[PDB]
Amino acid sequence: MTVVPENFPGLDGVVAFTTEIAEPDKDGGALRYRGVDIEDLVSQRVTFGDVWALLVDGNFGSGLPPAEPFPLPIHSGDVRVDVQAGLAMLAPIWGYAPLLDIDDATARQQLARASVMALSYVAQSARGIYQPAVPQRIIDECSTVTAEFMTRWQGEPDPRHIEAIDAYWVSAAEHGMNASTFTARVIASTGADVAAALSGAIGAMSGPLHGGAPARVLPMLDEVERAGDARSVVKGILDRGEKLMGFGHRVYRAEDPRARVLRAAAERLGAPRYEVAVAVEQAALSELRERRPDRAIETNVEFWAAVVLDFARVPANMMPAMFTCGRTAGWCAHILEQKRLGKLVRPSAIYVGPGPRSPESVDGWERVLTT
Amino acid sequence: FVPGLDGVVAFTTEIAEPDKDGGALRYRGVDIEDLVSQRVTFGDVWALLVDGNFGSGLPPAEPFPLPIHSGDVRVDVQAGLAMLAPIWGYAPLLDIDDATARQQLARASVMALSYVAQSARGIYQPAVPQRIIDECSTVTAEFMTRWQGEPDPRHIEAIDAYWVSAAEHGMNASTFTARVIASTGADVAAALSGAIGAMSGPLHGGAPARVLPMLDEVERAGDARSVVKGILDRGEKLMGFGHRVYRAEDPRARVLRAAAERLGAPRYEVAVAVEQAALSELRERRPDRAIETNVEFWAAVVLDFARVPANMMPAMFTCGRTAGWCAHILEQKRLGKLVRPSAIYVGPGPRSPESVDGWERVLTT
Repeated sequence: MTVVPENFPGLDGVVAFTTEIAEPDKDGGALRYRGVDIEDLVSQRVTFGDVWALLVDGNFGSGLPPAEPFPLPIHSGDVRVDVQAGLAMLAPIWGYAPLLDIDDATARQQLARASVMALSYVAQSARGIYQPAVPQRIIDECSTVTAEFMTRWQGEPDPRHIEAIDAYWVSAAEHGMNASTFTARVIASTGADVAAALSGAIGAMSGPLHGGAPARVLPMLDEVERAGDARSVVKGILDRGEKLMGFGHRVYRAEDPRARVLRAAAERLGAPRYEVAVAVEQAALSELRERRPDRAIETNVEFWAAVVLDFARVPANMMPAMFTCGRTAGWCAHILEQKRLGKLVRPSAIYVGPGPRSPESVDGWERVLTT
Repeated sequence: FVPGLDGVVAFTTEIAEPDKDGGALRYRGVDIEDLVSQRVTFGDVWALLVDGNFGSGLPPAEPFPLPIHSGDVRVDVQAGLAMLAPIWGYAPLLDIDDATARQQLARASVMALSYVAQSARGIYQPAVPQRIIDECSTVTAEFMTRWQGEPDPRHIEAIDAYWVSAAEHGMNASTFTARVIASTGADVAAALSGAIGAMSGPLHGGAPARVLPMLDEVERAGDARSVVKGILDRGEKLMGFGHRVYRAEDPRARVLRAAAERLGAPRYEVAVAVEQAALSELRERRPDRAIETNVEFWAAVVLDFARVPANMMPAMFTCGRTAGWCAHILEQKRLGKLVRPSAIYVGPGPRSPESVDGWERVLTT
């Protein structure tokens, strides 16, 4: 009794795990997957299926396989809901046992099998029920998992658009301990099947406060494109008391490395929005830093994620699903690490509510009808 | 450093207090013994935990035939609840008010119970007509009528007593998962769906269906004392007994055992004999640690009394736990703080991609 807190809500700063998966070296200004810099993987054109194996296994040589033909069973109108409920439904039909009752090779195989199915579900969900499915023979001639995704969704995709997705998916594959990765590790720590953990991680990812979803910079980029001057549009947005999307406080020590590789991809692949995007980035950084010289302002990677995704004909409402597709690498790597660690994540809570009390001394007891 | 957040305090709740040292469980200060003794139905205990007071219990479920038929009752509700958001227009928690979130939690809760009853009834049987479900006066009787059509009134009191005892039990992994998702601002249907996922884990606690083979051995053997010896002699774990949770007896097992006797469960006497035989064995072979009966033992007897099969008991546990989940989700919204821990890198240092094992088997696009 008389339990009392002392200048203590949440787990901010509390270390819950140690990991060998990746290091978001924010003070050093670099992001590394198993010690491999994110800039060397994107610039040397390593496909997402191979980076998936690198994050999960710790080394190359066992990338993602082609997804088996499984037409999407859920058409809810929300791509997130379609993949969240769909992945949870894989366990009974595929005979997924709990994590406690399977070895590591089976869990790694079940994670790889579910990750490619999530990519297929997102491709089918975005194509919509108002379109006949892409034939399997056309999907089969694709050589990479990223090209398989674009073919299942678009049918005849531009190879430049496939190259753009590989740049984004790799750069968004894993970025430390967030709410969606924490949810995946907590569910997996109970010994549940890997399908339940990925399903719960998608639900946590849909939260607006999770962060990382591509920014709403397309309408602003539409104004500068036809108005001409980027400095006048950005200045007009701030002078009218509006918010600049895609720019704010710093995440890394300086420029975000994921933002540098996405901008480099937009230029290398010849994105029609690139020249306007650079002018908007230069004007936004200059105007925001000039107005508040004592505050750090950097370009969010969501700014260039929106440009790269829109270049690949990705609609704005589908961009959050594109983020979930890439994050399956980090979620799967963290689920396997939690399986080997083998300990339930269970925090505690201090009770500060009412003390012992009879039922009759509670508000609305007269409303209660006893059996 | 020790991983697992063991002992780390994450929140300060006013919902319920599992008094471990005192051996009591209270919902907003009200003992579960009084709620079960005075026959408070589950729909009212839901209101007590979520709102903090009686008055606005759970309403009858709207007609919504289950769209998911996966063969697992847990998967049917985990997927079913997540699909409620687009059809019902569930906005993110960040963009709705408190009274709307409370109604959204109450709406999805009675829908989760409706989904379990339909899933357990199975697709190979015609649905119970709505006019029969409309005859019930409590939510618990509504669940059994939609599931069994003509349920035994004693089985309704058994489920009603079990659901009250399992409604809330502090910061467990399933309740922690619901708060973590809700802290991101996601809709209440996604927080409940994720909580069911962490719920199906075997290392979460509450696996009552696993004790059934032991009770079946005693039925044909005749002497439970020698059967408990046989399980321990072969080296496998004894089901439903072991480590102490509260100071001594679990309050939920105390309530469930009393409910099994008063309602005249046919398998009560064998369960009491198995409980006596199992307690004396583990206390004799390991006399240096405190041994108590786990709640999953008497929870299985009570659930088996109400004709709940083995592959449905986990879904019955999520049904009652919706009260605790919704109460903590609503508390998490008012808190308005994103919960996330940190991790330390202990992996390899900066290296080139060509130095990684298997770079020869990678094709550059």
